[PDB]
Amino acid sequence: AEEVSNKQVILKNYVPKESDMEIKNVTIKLKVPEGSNDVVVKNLYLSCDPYMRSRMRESFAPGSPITGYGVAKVLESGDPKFQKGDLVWGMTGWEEYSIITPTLFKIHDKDVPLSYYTGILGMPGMTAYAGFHEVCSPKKGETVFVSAASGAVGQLVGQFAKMLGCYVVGSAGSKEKVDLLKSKFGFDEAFNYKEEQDLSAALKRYFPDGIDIYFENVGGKMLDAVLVNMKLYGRIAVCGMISQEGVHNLFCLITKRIRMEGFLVFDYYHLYPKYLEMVIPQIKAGKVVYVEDVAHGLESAPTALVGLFSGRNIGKQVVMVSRE
Amino acid sequence: AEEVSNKQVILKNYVTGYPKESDMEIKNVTIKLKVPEGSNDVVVKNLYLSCDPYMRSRMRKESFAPGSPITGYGVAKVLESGDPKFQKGDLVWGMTGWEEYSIITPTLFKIHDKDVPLSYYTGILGMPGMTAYAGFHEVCSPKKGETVFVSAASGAVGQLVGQFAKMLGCYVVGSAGSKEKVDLLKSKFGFDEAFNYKEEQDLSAALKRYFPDGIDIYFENVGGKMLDAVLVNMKLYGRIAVCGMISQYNLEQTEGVHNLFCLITKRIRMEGFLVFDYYHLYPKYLEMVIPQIKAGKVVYVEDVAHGLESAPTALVGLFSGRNIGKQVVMVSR
Ligand SMILES: NC(=O)c1ccc[n+]([C@@H]2O[C@H](COP(=O)([O-])OP(=O)(O)OC[C@H]3O[C@@H](n4cnc5c(N)ncnc54)[C@H](OP(=O)(O)O)[C@@H]3O)[C@@H](O)[C@H]2O)c1
Ligand SMILES: NC(=O)c1ccc[n+]([C@@H]2O[C@H](COP(=O)([O-])OP(=O)(O)OC[C@H]3O[C@@H](n4cnc5c(N)ncnc54)[C@H](OP(=O)(O)O)[C@@H]3O)[C@@H](O)[C@H]2O)c1
Repeated sequence: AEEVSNKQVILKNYVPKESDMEIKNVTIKLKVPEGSNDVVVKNLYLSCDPYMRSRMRESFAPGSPITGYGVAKVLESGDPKFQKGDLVWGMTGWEEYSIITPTLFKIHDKDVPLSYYTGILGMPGMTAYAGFHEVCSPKKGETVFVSAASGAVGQLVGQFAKMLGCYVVGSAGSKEKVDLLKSKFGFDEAFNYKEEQDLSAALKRYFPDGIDIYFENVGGKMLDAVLVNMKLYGRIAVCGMISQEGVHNLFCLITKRIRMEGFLVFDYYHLYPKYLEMVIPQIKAGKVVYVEDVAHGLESAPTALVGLFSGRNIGKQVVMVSRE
Repeated sequence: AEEVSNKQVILKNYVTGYPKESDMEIKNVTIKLKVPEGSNDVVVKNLYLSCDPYMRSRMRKESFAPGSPITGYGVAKVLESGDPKFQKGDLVWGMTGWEEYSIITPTLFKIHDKDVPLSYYTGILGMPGMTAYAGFHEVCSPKKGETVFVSAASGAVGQLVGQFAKMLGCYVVGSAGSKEKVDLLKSKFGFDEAFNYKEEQDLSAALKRYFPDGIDIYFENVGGKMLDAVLVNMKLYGRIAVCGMISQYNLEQTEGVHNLFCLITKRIRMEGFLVFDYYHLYPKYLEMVIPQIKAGKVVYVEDVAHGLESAPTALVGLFSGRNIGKQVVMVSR
């Protein structure tokens, strides 16, 4: 068996600063632990996902590696479904090499950048598809509002909506991102939420006849502003509330007969092949695009993870652990 | 044409905060009971009036007009009709005036079954019954064995929701605002458990005590702090049919709801509805429920105030829980 040096990002203590994490260098024997069905992988890309905050205080353990979604190459497998040389995405450790237990998706199309399987072709892409295509029941010509529209999930939701023939507006936190939403992603309109004194008035300006669908990533005052601007039988897919303050306008659910429904992407993984079958031709035809931020090396991962909760990422924040 | 005095309940003023009796007054006018020339109007004699909580919304500046009669659902007898669909002597329910006699422009529903109390067509056989039916059967997607919580559970809508859920084999708990209403929930309506929300130190602890495995379905009539207590107690894929939020109707600023994050962790569907959208189901409802009423399988409690002069008191009393069951005003006999 190969025995190799293995750099790891370790949680130093419960929580978010760089100094709450630590780089540790250990040795690993690259062998499937005896009698298990484990998979030994070399990690290529690691995703920085907002939900990781919840686990830093199902939680992570101080002294142990951070874990998250990544893209990896299989080195050894005790599981029939995976063999040496396979590329996979799934939960893995923040380290060069991980032993992953049976409790993980094989990658088949290598014609797109591999980092995409942390975003558009990974969990965030599946989240956008589940939330918009399944939860929202969208129809051509409907009006759609996306909060956190320039993030990994939101940038896809808006494009999926444009593909269906919807009118799409997005909210973002800077000029650079607002311009991106319109220039790159093809949103009909977008606005900087930080500049608006009255979010309700802002949405009225962009939606003179109201919002059919709100893809909710934010919550709070933004939700209150959406509620008063919804159309009859409007739908709200509750994906995240990254801002998280009391919500005051829920009476609008009755007068407008709104369905507001939360979901978790892992309930929808049985639809992943269907999602891929839709989105991969669209990527290859340049009809759906994706923007990510890629940091080089594990020694960059502490910086990359912290920077996520102030919107220092543009699209999905990724860490490249290794080239291949 | 018959010429008669017509007492009316007038809205005096738009209302802020809680309504009081003095926000309304009784006026007497003379009118003639005649259909205006070439119109398709119906002249009726009002028999029963519903007091419904949504009327509070209409007291703000759709809304009522100060100086004019209050309007709402009632049961009436047709006296003259410019509409071929309605004949003298017909009994109807639908929107009418808070007065002895009204002129209507025909949905007015024609009542065919009078082997049930006519006052039932303000409640169980009228708009509240239909709300309970559509809200629970359609919006909640209920299944046998599920756990169900109903707020304002002894009221016109809630007392029916709990019975409908029991009939389906659900475990059903209700909250209400007095010992008398709690006893009624358990002894008359067949709720499995019920509690007085005013005597609970912590509503989320109270609900945890009644729903140790969580709540599959919340039929929401109250909003406010109750909704926040429910959210933290919902089961996975739980559903909330948002019917009303009466705890908010008299506030000049609503209370903030803080626990919506639970919609994500628990994958909850929270959906508002208006009974107005479900009237195509009213025949099905009436055909199901009337035989159940006549067979004593579904039961009802209404509170009948007597005379138009009692109507302001009956309406205002909804907001302090003075009604026991569906609040009705008997106009005539
Ligand atoms: N339900 C599920 O299964 C599921 C799955 C994956 C993700 N999620 C959730 O979906 C949401 C978006 O995920 P993502 O991966 O697309 O995140 P992302 O790439 O970070 O986009 C999130 C963005 O939200 C904006 N934001 C941050 N703080 C804000 C605030 N206080 N007020 C308004 N906007 C703020 C930022 O962009 P600006 O520059 O525009 O401020 C931030 O970059 C997150 O809440 C995440 O937890 C849910
Ligand atoms: N969506 C629709 O189409 C539709 C149609 C009809 C009715 N509704 C709504 O459904 C709800 C129930 O209507 P209903 O006709 O059955 O009324 P109801 O329950 O017969 O009477 C109203 C009851 O509200 C409770 N209440 C009043 N103030 C409260 C407060 N601050 N906190 C908690 N409870 C309070 C009281 O009972 P306690 O003594 O138990 O406090 C009072 O008896 C109302 O919100 C109504 O607006 C909706």
